[PDB]
Amino acid sequence: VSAKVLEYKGKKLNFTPEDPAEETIPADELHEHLQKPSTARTKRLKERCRWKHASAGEFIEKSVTAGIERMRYLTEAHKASEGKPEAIRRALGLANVLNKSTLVLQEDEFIVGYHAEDPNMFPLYPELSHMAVQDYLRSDYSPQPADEAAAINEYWKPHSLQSKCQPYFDPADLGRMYQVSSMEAPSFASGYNSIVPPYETVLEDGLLARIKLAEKHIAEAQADMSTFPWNGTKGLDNIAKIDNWKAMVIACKAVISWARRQGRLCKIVAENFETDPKRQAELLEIADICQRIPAEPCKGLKDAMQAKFFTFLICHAIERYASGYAQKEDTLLWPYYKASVVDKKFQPMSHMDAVELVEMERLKISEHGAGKSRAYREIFPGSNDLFILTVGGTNAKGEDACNDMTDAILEAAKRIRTAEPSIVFRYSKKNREKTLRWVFECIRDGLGYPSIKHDEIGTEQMKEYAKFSLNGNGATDEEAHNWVNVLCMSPGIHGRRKTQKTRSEGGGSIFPAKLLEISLNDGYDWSYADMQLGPKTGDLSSLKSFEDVWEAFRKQYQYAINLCISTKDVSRYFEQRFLQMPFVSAIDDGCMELGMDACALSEQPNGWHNPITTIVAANSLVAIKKLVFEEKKYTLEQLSQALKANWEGFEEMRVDFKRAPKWGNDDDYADGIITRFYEEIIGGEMRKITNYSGGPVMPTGQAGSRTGPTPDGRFGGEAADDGGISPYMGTDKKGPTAVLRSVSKVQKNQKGNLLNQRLSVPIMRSKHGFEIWNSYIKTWHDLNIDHVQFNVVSTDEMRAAQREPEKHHDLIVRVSGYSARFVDIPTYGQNTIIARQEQDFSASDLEFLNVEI
Amino acid sequence: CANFFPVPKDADDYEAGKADCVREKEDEKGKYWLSKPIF
Ligand SMILES: O=C(O)/C=C/C(=O)O
Repeated sequence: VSAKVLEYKGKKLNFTPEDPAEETIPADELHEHLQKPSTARTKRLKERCRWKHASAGEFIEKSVTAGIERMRYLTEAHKASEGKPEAIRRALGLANVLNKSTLVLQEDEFIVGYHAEDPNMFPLYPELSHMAVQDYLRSDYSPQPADEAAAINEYWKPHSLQSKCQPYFDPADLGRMYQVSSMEAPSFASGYNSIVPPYETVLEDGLLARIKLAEKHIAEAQADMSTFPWNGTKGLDNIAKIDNWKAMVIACKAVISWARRQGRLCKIVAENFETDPKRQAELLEIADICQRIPAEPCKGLKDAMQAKFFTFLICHAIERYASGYAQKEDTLLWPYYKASVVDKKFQPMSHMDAVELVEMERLKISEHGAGKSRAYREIFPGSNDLFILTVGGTNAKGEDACNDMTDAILEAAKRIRTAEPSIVFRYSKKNREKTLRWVFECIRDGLGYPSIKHDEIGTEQMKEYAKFSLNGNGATDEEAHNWVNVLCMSPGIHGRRKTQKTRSEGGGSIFPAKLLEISLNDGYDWSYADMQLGPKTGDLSSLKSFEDVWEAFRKQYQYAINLCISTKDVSRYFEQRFLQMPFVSAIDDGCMELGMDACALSEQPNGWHNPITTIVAANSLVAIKKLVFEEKKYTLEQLSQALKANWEGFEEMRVDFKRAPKWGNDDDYADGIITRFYEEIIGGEMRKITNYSGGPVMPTGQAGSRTGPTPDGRFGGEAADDGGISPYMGTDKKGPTAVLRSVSKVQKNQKGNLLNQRLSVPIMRSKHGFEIWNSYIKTWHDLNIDHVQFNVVSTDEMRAAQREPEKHHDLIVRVSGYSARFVDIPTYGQNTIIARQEQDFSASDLEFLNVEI
Repeated sequence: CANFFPVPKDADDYEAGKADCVREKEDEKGKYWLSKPIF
């Protein structure tokens, strides 16, 4: 149902595929002929990949289950370390885990390492959420022995972060949050988390150097305490500093020992087990890498990749759980790519060798068993975890940051075709065409990534937050260009310093759609939770004029958002006191300089919260204002009765509300209300909150089934919200450019807003594909829109994938904020993807984008 | 399948009598090796 031909500027455009071989391949199985692993090795590694993704509450691979070794050795260390400073205890816990852990080496892999005792397993985190561990104990994936695991969880229960935080909130308030209806549950209750590791420090300095810095600081602090005359008001400050630095040393020494023991495993296998001489030599190379790295600075690309993977394991899995894969990978790896491929000074490599190495990275990430809670698996069907890396953008001078490492990263993604890790590309007008073409190759292949973030919008955002630095050491104007997405949508500093260390700083969701429901029912959530979800802001009779609805919502929003942030800052309070991260601290230049824990020191504020299903609440208010207080065709009681009846009757009434002006149609009346709602209520009331780091808290819109019937013409539990600031599914009816004009109207008090858009297959895969896409991106950027990501996949192939799943394994599509294999998503999710409007481009659309052919 | 490899006395993790217990395993995916610290 998409155009194959278009007349534009007196030129007839033939939307025929570039490669003539594509005309031969059936359209309903196109994406099964796109993968092309750079080597036989990476082809084997994909075929035998130990996938860790799950859907409908169970892992797709049968051997996937929880490990116990992390739980066991963390418990052992904690019992033994009683009485000692908590930072040192935490370091000792890490050290014991790393010292005693069974290590893993697999065939064919070059990047080595793992975070549990068995390559099919994932570790658990009793020190975080007792409830999360309890869930796994009551599942088919319980750590074994079950009795020991149960005893471990009971031991940790009063020590857990969850138990630390809960007493400082009304149990009724937490009960409301735990319903996950109007508010996402606080991170301390689920154990969910994120982090931006200071990789640059590890790769540049090595861990031995960090140990010597810490030991030097210890000596200086001890000397200060011994200096006459003693000053009790200043001298005691050295205690917490010394504690932190000693903990840094313990942590770093253990990571080095762990890495070297991993290298010893490679050497042992090469000399006693492996029979292939080619693999033997390779294992010995890897052994040497592990011996030097990360103890020493990296010298080449192989060093850097192994360092980065080791560091990822510690920061995201072993020291603590953290979702994500935040990093500026091209900029981070570039000096080591330069050493290896360009100058060939150390670990000489070809560009294709670099491509293969990135392929192997993507596969290792694909094998990474994530010990996130079961509840946070269900939200993302077909995925193992959210891994989002960032490339592109600009350097400190505002010049193009794109390079050949960027291209190697992008080609590897196009070749190996794995759902994870996803990629964010920071788009600037400065970005070279050579790299943009690689970006387009991935997108045109239907991968759903790279997702495009506005470079300037993120950079300015870093400058704005930097103003609120509590120690006046926020990001400089130059450092402001050094930013990555933390998870899906939110910008944050990357580098040796000032990076975000916890989801407590920013992250977490709130749901304006539900808050609108309970506004029209005295704070009572009848549709889902069946309880009092918010304040008794008055009955239906009290609500007079559209402002009362507009003002009752604010009261609900204020109550909800206040809990959303305070629960995060209370978590922060206890994270730095009982969940110290001395490894992360050791590799942060600020933490090392000041002798502070990673969660204590916060030089760059980055507070945010995610308003989700804002569009649904927005379109609902437009239909309320128009059809109740400006036409009086219906009363509040008639609407409320209809909503509670899920419009069993009132079918003409629902259509009347459905036909009301929507978002993403360049409709002046509809956009007028939604623009103010985004900037006055969603952002305005939220900005009034100051978080732990002394900065304001600003909204990050991104991504419904728990939302009851809303005046925007939605049936009960209808999950068809595209996400973020993107138009509701089937609401947009004036094309892509009209959608693009609506979104641009939101400019104030926002930190970010996700935009899903589906583009036509024949256009994108034609020779004209790149020109139109590049012009679209050009226009999107100049409209100052924060974000956009694309879906390039035909309905026919998805339908065929539903009928014969075993013939469409390599089909990858984009859902909310991540990509997944289509055959791994339940039918209901699949039908939701199909329902998304595939935007076609007319002559009028192309003229608006200022395209040229 | 349990092989013991005494930790070298110059290793960072060396202790008296410590060894790496290295076992080879293979399932439906492929081959791998496990190294567990023992005494
Ligand atoms: O942590 C979150 O909830 C979201 C993060 C992001 O969108 O970057």
